[PDB]
Amino acid sequence: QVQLVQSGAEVKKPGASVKVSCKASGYTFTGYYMHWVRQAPGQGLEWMGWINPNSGGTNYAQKFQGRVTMTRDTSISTAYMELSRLRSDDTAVYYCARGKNSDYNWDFQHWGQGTLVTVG
Amino acid sequence: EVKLVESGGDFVKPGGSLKLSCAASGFTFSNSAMSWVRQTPEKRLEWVATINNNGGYTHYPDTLKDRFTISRDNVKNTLYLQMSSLRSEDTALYYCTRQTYWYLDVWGAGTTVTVSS
Amino acid sequence: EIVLTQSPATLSLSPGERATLSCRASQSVSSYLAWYQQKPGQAPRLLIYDASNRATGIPARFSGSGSGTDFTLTISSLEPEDFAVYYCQQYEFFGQGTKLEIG
Amino acid sequence: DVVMSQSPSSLTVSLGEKVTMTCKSSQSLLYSGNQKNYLAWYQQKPGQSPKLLIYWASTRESGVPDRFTGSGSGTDFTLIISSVKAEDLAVYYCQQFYFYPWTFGGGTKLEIKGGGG
Repeated sequence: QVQLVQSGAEVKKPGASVKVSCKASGYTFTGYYMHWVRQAPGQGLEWMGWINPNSGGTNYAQKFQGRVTMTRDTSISTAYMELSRLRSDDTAVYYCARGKNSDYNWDFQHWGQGTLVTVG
Repeated sequence: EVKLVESGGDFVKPGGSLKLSCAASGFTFSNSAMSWVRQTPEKRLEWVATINNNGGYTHYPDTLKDRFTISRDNVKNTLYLQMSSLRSEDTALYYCTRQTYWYLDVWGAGTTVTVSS
Repeated sequence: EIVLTQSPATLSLSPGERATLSCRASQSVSSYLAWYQQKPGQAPRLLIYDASNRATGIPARFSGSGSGTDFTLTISSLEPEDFAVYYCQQYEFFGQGTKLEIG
Repeated sequence: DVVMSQSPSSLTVSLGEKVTMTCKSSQSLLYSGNQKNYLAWYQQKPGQSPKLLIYWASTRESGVPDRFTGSGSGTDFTLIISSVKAEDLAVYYCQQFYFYPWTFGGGTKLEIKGGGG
């Protein structure tokens, strides 16, 4: 029932910026945090940050502070992740994830199909 | 209506053993984690053990790891604390506590374990 | 940082065997240990939450347990569909994962 | 282990006075991922077991009057009773529940002239 649909693949040159979208349906968008997790080809999961769509507040992993921007457009139940100054090791699939329940949003039960970003 | 009632405390000799019991009521016992906290005669509080809703996870301080064992029975709605090789430092009032996340929002009256010659 | 060390990095077993996957935390912190199953080409799927609770639709042959900083995922009676990579998680921290291949 | 230092050890005040007690942890209790301080305050009245007063450093448990206020972040935390009533006579323990083993402070003995009803 809960569905997270993301934008299509992206190809970027080193130094550019990419912005991935994540449209939510099947629940109250403002009720749950939205996390972003990326995965380089053949590598493990890497947490990036979350956004509170009810308040707009954000939180980013220190790795990406100052280089990642997370926003939300509640009117269309869509979350966005913009990553700047792209370099080769930023090549990865970028997922948006919602928590199993509002009590503990780190149990990522719902995932988007992922968005591949290839840098350089 | 939310309630915890410990039992099993008793006077014991050094090196003895005990198994404390805690009867839980007033809430869905099988959905919350539980811990044991003891209060020494000097009134110091010391967390002793934790167990999750399923019993699949447990943890203790390293000093009590080898002598204490927490367990639960989600059919009888009971929490247990097995104690062995008791020492004089184990003398205390042992509280049965319910965990919401990782703070203790429900405490029982406790039961007394006294270890001495 | 909570460094989650998963061993083995890869594992190959035959159907009907048992897989024992380890995940050890460098620090003991209050959190809910989660396990994820990521099949090839798919996004991760929540497998275990709170160390030993099976997520929705996960059969009983998947068993998780934990003791302090040591966690274990046991997959009994392996099946071809169990071909996947398995990650553990505490808050933002993920292990490097165990690539479990099945013939 | 994380050490929790409370101050003062004890004090005696009269009804209506302001009481300020501090709790200092040897390590920060603030996790960056959720921006929550894993600090709790427990109130133990005479002859009673400890009871959850404040958790997440500043959130009052159900039924706790706004008279009580928890504040602070990281290592230095504070509990204030704007105007003590007789029923506030108790020992106030702080607890960090982020790093295992969970550790409590020594407590603050709060006495009030005229008893605690």
